[PDB]
Amino acid sequence: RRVVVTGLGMVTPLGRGVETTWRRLIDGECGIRGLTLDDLKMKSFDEETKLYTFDQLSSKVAAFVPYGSNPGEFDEALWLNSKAVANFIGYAVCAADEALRDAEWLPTEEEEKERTGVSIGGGIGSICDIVEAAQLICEKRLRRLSPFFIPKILVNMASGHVSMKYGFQGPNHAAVTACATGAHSIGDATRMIQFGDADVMVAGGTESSIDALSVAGFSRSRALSTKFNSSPQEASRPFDCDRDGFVIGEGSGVIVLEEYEHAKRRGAKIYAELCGYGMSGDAHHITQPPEDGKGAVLAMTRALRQSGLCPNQIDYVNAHATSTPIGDAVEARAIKTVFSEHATSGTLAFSSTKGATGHLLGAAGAVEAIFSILAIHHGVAPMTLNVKNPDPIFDKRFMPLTTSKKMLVRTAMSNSFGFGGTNASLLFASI
Amino acid sequence: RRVVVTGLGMVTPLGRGVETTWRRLIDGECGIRGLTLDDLKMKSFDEETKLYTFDQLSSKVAAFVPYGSNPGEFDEALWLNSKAVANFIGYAVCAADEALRDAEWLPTEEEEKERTGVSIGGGIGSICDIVEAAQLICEKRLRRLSPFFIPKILVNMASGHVSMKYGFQGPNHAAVTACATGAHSIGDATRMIQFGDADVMVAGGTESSIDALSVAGFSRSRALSTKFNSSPQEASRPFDCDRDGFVIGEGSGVIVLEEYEHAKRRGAKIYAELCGYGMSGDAHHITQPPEDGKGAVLAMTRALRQSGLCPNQIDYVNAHATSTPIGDAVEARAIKTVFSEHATSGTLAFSSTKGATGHLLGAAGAVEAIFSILAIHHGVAPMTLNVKNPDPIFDKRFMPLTTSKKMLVRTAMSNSFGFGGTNASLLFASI
Ligand SMILES: [K+]
Ligand SMILES: [K+]
Repeated sequence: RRVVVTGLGMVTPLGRGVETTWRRLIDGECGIRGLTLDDLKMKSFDEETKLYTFDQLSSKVAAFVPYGSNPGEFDEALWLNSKAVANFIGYAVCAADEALRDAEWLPTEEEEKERTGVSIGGGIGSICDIVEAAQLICEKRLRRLSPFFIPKILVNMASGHVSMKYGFQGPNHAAVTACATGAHSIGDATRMIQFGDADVMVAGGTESSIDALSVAGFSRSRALSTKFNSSPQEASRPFDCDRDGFVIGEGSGVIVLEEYEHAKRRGAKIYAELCGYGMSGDAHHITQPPEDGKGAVLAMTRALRQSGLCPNQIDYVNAHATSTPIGDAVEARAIKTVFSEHATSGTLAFSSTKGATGHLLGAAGAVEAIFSILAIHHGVAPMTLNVKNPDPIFDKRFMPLTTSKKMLVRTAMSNSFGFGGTNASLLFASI
Repeated sequence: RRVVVTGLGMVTPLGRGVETTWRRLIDGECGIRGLTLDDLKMKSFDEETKLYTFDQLSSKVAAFVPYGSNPGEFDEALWLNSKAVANFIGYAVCAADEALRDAEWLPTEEEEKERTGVSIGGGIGSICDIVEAAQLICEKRLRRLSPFFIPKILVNMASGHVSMKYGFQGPNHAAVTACATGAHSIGDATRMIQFGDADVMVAGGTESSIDALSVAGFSRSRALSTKFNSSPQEASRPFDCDRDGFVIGEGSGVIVLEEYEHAKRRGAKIYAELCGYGMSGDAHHITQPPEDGKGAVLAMTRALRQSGLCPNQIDYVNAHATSTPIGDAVEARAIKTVFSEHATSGTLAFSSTKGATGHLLGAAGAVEAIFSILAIHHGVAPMTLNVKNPDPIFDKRFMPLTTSKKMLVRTAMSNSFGFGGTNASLLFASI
């Protein structure tokens, strides 16, 4: 059975909603800004502690979702109106609602509901809530501990809330694979529709981990940018010689997947087909990828094999490149190994959009799958921001896009690599 | 493509190793004991705060993995080595090593290593590590934050560590669905092998969340047992009239899934075939299942449909029953609905093993899948512990096993339900 995409939904640092997010992306906007004390998410702590904590953060930049009741903004009064709903859950529900309405899939009949599943995973969940609760132990004020604490920190709850809201009784699933979470969640959902576990799946990823401990943690791992704290708009620069770590972002990406015949029967407009779901493991290091990028090569190759397409048949690649010294170079190297001539000649189009959205972690793979689907749908490939001095590996021919260019895009591949060497590559095609 | 099990590995409150755990389980033993200050995992806190916290805990019972260098014990020196290894990671690696050696699968060939994947998820991760980091904020000592903090809290690292340990470059995945995590991780691995993503998968679940905040959190949610703090071994009593919540347990379950032909060609030992992976969502409440147990019914019915078997062909059912008033009753009604005459005849054998192991959360689904496989392999169905007064729903005929029954077990079903209404049902059969 074939699987197509009939609905898109998302909330990102470029805005709430696919239309607004895509328009701003293409036009070259950036959602990164400088951190403030409010961004620590430490409302339960005194100012002295906030000030101290802020100063301990090496990375002071991030990509935030715009809150508000205005158009293009995420309304917390609408999506975060429950004690059991953490931010990552609200982002997921917000995005899923847009996607479902886009696909016009809000069934009332039990049979349709029973054949609809959910697979939206979260990468970390809600460290903020855990820190607040932990503070209760340090200060001996456990009486404040809420019964909704456990429910709101479980990374699988984003999927639970979406199914409960729409009555979806099909597979209630969640894949958690660090920075690849969004990809595997969509991939697993696709495997489920293929096998027959469901006819419709609402899948994607969500992440809301911009806070004191999250920033301190990733900084301690030396994975975040710190060189451009005074110039945030220049912090995320995938493939650029001056990159020094990724910029933490937040948001969610959700798509509606469904069996091909099912979509045609009801006359739904189809964005594209999901033809490849390549998975692999680096089996190398907990945080660093192999110099040869074998894992990345495997993921992309497996996705190709599954689609029955040759390397030269791929028009666009949305690179994972998070603006990391080693990471970005390894992927560029893997792209050369996989597409060889097709890439070295300049025929292949590829870019990273994290320069604009930042690294959405658990949601990165979902949002980027949406961008890949949209490139095919609109025949426009997004630019890579801040590539002032291309990495030595690139040249006059093999070079990432630095401007959003019009072009026919019948096939698009999106890569996602997370900590622990977990790799996934999603391949989409027009149908 | 058929999928069989060729390797079993586990670390539980009943002992380290399948041999020990199974033996004690069948002999009607229990791994639950009373909580102490040391179990809070609050090494970085003073006595006064430990006492305060302990005093606030309504539930003072839990099931711990036995540590030691003697047979049947978990040697932390062999598994809890690096500073990047949290308990849930160590348990997973330990269990995986036993599962792989049992299946005699430690390939040196790149092809076989590339065709071997890992899918072991964690349900919560390492709360105690976050609590410790949080304390650094309250005490303004963030310079002591470990550079391995992030790698230690990522619930997907278990599959990452296992993969790099054996060089497995197949799909590096993890399914996180609360109490059903172990079941979905195994089911997703099965789908991957069926589709051709890999020929071998090391799948299961792991959990080690016995600490201050985990216990305080679950207690506040009113999900844990509290009336038997003075009689730990009596605290977990699935299907019993005096049940009052589950008992937090820790451990890991890992099995080796293999494509049928691949297993036969290498002359590998085969325990059974995984014939059904039924998934569903209650789409009801965040923590409570529907009175009619429709979700449970759908999950079991789906695994059945997938296997091509009818209810009367099922010999053993390992219920999820965590010793909860509403939960246990709901699943009991669901079982009766699904198997009707096969249940009311008294021939169908069913039981819950959580009275002995406690609720292993993320690992529950995997450990219990192993018990189901072992029931088929050994021809012995595990008893339900502490059923002094059977729930009113039961009678002379329709009654869970209260003694280990020697019987032919050709087929076995294992149910796993988690918060968010996420349901999974795994069906195994001799081959
Ligand atoms: K990507
Ligand atoms: K079970």
